Amino acid sequence: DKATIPSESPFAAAEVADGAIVVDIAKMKYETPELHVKVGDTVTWINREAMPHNVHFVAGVLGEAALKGPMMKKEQAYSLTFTEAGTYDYHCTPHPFKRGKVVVE
Ligand SMILES: [Zn+2]
Ligand SMILES: [Zn+2]
Repeated sequence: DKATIPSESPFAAAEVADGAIVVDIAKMKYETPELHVKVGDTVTWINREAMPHNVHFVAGVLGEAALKGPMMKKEQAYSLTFTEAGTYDYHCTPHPFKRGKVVVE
């Protein structure tokens, strides 16, 4: 598997480290729809809207099974640590037309 999960459930945005790699979730888009990180980096998504959103990697992308992230409320965060190089597309489960990617290099 190509990513590990530091926290199975969403956590408070106030707990995200200074300097962290962050993708804000907005209504109309993940604010960084194509993010490049280094192998071993942790990416943190933070929901900035009241509408719940998540991140969802379909089966085959981070491994054999899908990785459907938990639904995040406003000012909640969720992190993934990417352990192999590759390009990993994801989307928001309830709003599947909103999509992003992480390029790990
Ligand atoms: Zn790059
Ligand atoms: Zn959404």
